[PDB]
Amino acid sequence: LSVFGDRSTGETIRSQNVMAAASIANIVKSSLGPVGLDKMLVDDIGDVTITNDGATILKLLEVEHPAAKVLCELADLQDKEVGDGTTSVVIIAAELLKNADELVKQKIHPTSVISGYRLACKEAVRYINENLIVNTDELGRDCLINAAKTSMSSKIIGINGDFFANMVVDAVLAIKYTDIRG
Amino acid sequence: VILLKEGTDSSQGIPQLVSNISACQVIAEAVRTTLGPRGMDKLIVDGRGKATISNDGATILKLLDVVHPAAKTLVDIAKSQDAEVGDGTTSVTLLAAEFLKQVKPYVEEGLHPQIIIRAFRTATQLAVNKIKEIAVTVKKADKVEQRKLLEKCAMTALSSKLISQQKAFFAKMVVDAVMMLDDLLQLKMIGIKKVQGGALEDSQLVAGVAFKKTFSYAGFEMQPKKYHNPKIALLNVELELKAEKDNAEIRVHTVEDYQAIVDAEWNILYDKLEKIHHSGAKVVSSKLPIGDVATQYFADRDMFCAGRVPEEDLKRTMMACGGSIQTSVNALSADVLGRCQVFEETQIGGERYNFFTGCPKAKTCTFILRGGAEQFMEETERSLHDAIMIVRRAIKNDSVVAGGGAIEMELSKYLRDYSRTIPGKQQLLIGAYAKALEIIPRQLCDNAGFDATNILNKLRARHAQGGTWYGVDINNEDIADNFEAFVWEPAMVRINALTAASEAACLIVSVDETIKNPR
Amino acid sequence: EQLAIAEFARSLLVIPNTLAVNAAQDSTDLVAKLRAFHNEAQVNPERKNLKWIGLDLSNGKPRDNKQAGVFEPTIVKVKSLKFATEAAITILRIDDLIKL
Amino acid sequence: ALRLTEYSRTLSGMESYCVRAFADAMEVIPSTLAENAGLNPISTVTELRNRHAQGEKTAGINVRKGGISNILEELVVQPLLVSVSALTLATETVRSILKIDDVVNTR
Amino acid sequence: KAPGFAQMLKEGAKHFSGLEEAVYRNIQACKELAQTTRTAYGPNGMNKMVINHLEKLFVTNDAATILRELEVQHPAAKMIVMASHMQEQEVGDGTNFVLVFAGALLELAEELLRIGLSVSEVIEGYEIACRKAHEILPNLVCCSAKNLRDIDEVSSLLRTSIMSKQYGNEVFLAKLIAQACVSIFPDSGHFNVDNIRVCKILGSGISSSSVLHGMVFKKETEGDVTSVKDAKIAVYSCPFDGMITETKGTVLIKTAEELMNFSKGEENLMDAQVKAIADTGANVVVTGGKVADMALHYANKYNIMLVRLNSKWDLRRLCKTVGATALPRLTPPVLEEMGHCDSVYLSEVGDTQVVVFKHEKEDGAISTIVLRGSTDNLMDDIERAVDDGVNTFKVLTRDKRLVPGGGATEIELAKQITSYGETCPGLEQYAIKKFAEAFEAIPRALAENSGVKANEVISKLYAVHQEGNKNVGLDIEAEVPAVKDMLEAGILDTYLGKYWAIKLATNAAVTVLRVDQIIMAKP
Amino acid sequence: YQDRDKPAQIRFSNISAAKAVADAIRTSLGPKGMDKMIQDGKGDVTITNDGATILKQMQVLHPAARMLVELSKAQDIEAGDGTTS
Repeated sequence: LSVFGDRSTGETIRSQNVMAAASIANIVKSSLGPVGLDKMLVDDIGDVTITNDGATILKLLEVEHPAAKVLCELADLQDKEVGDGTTSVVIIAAELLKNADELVKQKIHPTSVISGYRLACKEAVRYINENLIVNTDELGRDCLINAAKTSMSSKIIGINGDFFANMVVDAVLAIKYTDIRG
Repeated sequence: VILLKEGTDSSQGIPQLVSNISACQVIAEAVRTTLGPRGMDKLIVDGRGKATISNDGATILKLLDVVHPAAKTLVDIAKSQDAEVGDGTTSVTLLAAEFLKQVKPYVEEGLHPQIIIRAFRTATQLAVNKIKEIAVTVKKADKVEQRKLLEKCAMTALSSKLISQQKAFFAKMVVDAVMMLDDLLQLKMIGIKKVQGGALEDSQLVAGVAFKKTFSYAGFEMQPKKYHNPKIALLNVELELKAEKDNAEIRVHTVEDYQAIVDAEWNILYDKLEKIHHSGAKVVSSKLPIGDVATQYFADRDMFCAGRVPEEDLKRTMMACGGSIQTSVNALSADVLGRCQVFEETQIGGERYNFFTGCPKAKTCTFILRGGAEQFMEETERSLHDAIMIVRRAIKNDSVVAGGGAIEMELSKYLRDYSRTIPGKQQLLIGAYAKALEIIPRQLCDNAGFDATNILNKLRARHAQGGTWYGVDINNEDIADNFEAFVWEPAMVRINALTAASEAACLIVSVDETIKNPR
Repeated sequence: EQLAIAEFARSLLVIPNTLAVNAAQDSTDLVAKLRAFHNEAQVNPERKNLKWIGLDLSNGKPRDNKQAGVFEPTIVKVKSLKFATEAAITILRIDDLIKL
Repeated sequence: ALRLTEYSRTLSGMESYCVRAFADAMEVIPSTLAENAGLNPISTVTELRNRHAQGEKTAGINVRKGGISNILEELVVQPLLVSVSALTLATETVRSILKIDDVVNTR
Repeated sequence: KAPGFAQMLKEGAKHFSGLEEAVYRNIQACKELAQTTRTAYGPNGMNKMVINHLEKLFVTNDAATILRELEVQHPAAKMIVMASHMQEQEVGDGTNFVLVFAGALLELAEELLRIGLSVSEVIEGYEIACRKAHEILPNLVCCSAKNLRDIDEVSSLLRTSIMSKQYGNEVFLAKLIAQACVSIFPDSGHFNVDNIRVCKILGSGISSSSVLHGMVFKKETEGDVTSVKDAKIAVYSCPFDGMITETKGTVLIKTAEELMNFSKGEENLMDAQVKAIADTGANVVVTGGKVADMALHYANKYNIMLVRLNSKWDLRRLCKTVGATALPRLTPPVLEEMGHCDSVYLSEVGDTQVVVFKHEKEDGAISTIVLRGSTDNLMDDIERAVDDGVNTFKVLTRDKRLVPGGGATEIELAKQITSYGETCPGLEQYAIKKFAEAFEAIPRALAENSGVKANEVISKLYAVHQEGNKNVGLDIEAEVPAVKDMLEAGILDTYLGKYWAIKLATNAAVTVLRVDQIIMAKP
Repeated sequence: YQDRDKPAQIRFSNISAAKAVADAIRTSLGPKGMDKMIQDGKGDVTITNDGATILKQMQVLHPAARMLVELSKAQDIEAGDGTTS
């Protein structure tokens, strides 16, 4: 065979794509959550950038791989449509490939694996919709003062729980204005 | 200069435990493909140059003799499996090494080995309680004679074989051979002989002890075979005229003494023939060949003699006629002589065969193989031996369970739902304990050439519908009920299998540092 | 379809696993205690079994998030599972690498 | 592939093995569709040869349901010109390659 | 050639220079020795795979067995090993204590020497704090033995000593060893571990074991004699066969007639030899070798009991008990070399014929514990647990004082010594505070073997001991880091067991610090 | 034998070069066919399962491999379907 480039296939190509996607996840892995640690970003000039935000890292992170650029574009779709949870999507997407690569070594064809995720993700949405909860605690019941009390317990402001949090509840209820179509 | 070990090889920690796990998988790899009746065979050659071919897991492990210390542990567990039960050495070795494979990634995560031991002790105790609940004793069920159920269990193990067409006839012979035994059942009692030529229906079932009788020598047209109450003598003495053992060499210058020396050499042989006649032994079974001159003596004395008899056939005869093996003819007496009701020389197959009948002390019988070649009979020899094991174990233990990986899947489902109810580190370990029990039904599909993934997946979903007896069918590829197909194994055998597998697994995990003293 | 769906359930456990490690707590014990509560909710509807139990990052233990007031919008969790599924499929569909 | 095997038995000479090799090479198309559908390539082709022997062209592989079913009932159909031109054009190329003994570079 | 080797003037012996710090690399040798036996401490201790010099596979968690099989070639490391041999004297426990604690002193001594403190000040710091430990230890004594010689009390104390050696058998071996020990206790000062002899027998399991009096041997009686009160016992290591003189005695066998003559001669030789035994009045003969078939006939002819013992150590036990020596020749008629025994009879326990040698008239401390087991490797380890259990009460023959176990005293004693080190000015306070932190190694090594975080256990122990609650040790559980009261659980150690262990382990670490250089010499 | 002139080495070279083209593209057959990653010399990558597009980006220098590219083009002109087949 005489060709102008390199061609390779087999379980190695799928293994390289899983290991490439696993490297991107391990970077934003320990930064998940409010207690996540900060991480430095060094450029070619030598400047440093520090922050714990996973969405900020993925935008400034530069790694050249064919599969890695798919997850980077994926976070942009989650950010523009919603804007939260971009870190969790990258972590889950990597764990899906880690377990799928193990099934390939079990002689499970990728088509059967793909058909499983489509049925599992469909049944997951149905089960979540039953366990949901609508807007409540706006009248007749208050557990909504404990809503901000949990987020205020991590600061020195949390010394008085019901005194400072009661004004936050009256502040969010007074600003309600339709402005569109109910 | 000053070194602590000085060539002493020792290691501890996580790498020492991981190295032992990889060594246990090598031992299980050799007996892995030999599981099941249809499993592939192995070929092992010793230093003599002879090759041993069989799928028996107990025989292969004895010939390996691995020098690894952790490998010798699993080998010793197989020896204890023979004394307690006598089979399942392949299942114990393959299953015990499967637990180490599942907990292997958990060890590298920093989990302490003592917690792993706590899981295998608790989960095994619950598996024993679940087997005793599922096990159902079948005796008078449906008012069926026990002989009918023993034949149906034998035809299933012999199905899809060379005898699968004639298995209906052979099932009666296997059951009848077991019924001829006494209350104490033993597999080493019943012998099996092979005879070339003839169809499969020509196979004969002999109640007494029969042997090939390789004796080719003269003495025909004499020695009447029918004896009402003969005295059976067991002698290893060689009656051959000119023999390698007993000769007479005397050098004299006297011509008249040559007539006596030639007579003295015949006198020693005549004395050995007279001592047999002195005790009144009608049947003479010799291990060494018998010369033509000694055959004419007993011929005129109305006594029969046959030589070239194997030692194993003489030991089975000793336990049959009731006598004992005597080396010389001097100590031959009524104490070592046996008795049989009917003795007849049969021409079946064209070869001369001898067998006894109605021996008072005989707990043993002999079966005759009839086929086209030797390979048909040698494989059928063990094929019928497995059928005898099923009938024997069915009589001893009447409480059984469904085989073919059926009980392995229920213990996997029951412990999977219980593991979720135990918050702690015990959840992941017991969950891996149930998954390791599924290696037995998986190896049956690979050894049978089927698809292990499609069968195991459809089988797992079938146990979710409540059927506890469903398992893998070795003949047709499908999920079938092993209880209605009459594939049964004793409950105490499966309990001892999980106990020995869990004990061998906890011992390897409990090993930390390997110390070797140079010497 | 069993192995494909079963591995999808184990892959979701990374979210409570990661939050337990960043909280300076044992991840094996918290996830184990977390799975025991949601199972008893599926066994029987009776109230004596815990329901809707989350994880407390400060104290490192199980806590009810309904009373604590830690919530997330529905479109956040739903769209996160859909996009993560499409990404795992797109990468898996590549059987070959050709260069020029 | 099934009918050309019977025609290979009636012929004589070198045409017996040559036509049979042409027939066995026609099973690569159904073996590939069964592989991408998540089935066993070797077992699926074997079952189709029996269904086509006793039955008609209706038997085939359905990639949407992932199993062997009636192709006409699944609304899968292709025009005849696609299959006829596939055998004609491919044969002319294979015959052209077999007629090439050596390549020579000129200037 | 210049430059020459640093500090080496003698016999090519490696001499570590000043920057090389010869003291630390000697500590490093003793540090690796502690790491091998650190994981064997406690009931959860990991088992070690040991290959005997005979290429036998042994698995045991005993620390004393490891030091015998593992050869320690480092001189400074032998000092701790030799301290362990002295640890087996005056008490039968505390072997794992010395190996772990002596290493803990040297590990923390490395931290002080890097600060620049002199080696002489570190030596004086331990000897001062060691005297404070011997004063506080009596105040930590909670309860003592009632000295009632009751099986319930005797078996209750063995629960701690049997623990950390044979696990799961703690309940069974408690009553078994108790029955043999309560027999000697009525004799004041006569109690000795050599008086209780252990004989292991292949069998079903440990549950089939029992306790008998006298000397019980697994080998049955070759003769038909049941019971005899004859005190004369002649031990003969030579096997019974045709008598051969130490002279030439050439026997020429030519013809079958002479073959029968010398064959009957051996029957006459064995006849006169056994006759000489009955003439001296000895009805009990012990055989170290095999026994001829004809010798069994003359044994019942003269009514002489015959005992066949294949083990060599079983013969030495009779030589040091009844006093019957084993003569090399075949049945020499020597009365002076015989023994004395009041009662000799054959018994059957566990469907096995056993021979019993005891004294009916004389009281005696003689007793035998019969053991049964399926695997000789696991059954031999039970014998190691019995010797540690019997030696535990050999100490209680002296003053009876008990201290809490499970690392309870180690935290209480480290808390009191820290107070004295703070009030004491000067440079001795550094070695005293490090001497108190050396006690922390035991509860850490005990927690790590149980799969529990070490720092979590140590933090809880200081909290409960600060409020004034004593008797609080470490609870043994995999998933539970918490602690429980040791006094109510029944875990108690020996006062003299800790007393002699701290003293010997202290001098072991001091002697190593005194040696700054190792030099080889030639005779 | 002898075979001073060996045309078979050209025949084996043509078959091996032609089979190598069909071995890659066969995975794209059918609606469920697998995709591929085509990296151009400039570094740009793309994902497509179309067989006709992949063959144009192969840039095959071997003569036997070029006739297969022309064979796939003649099929699209006549029928317009079944290029990969």
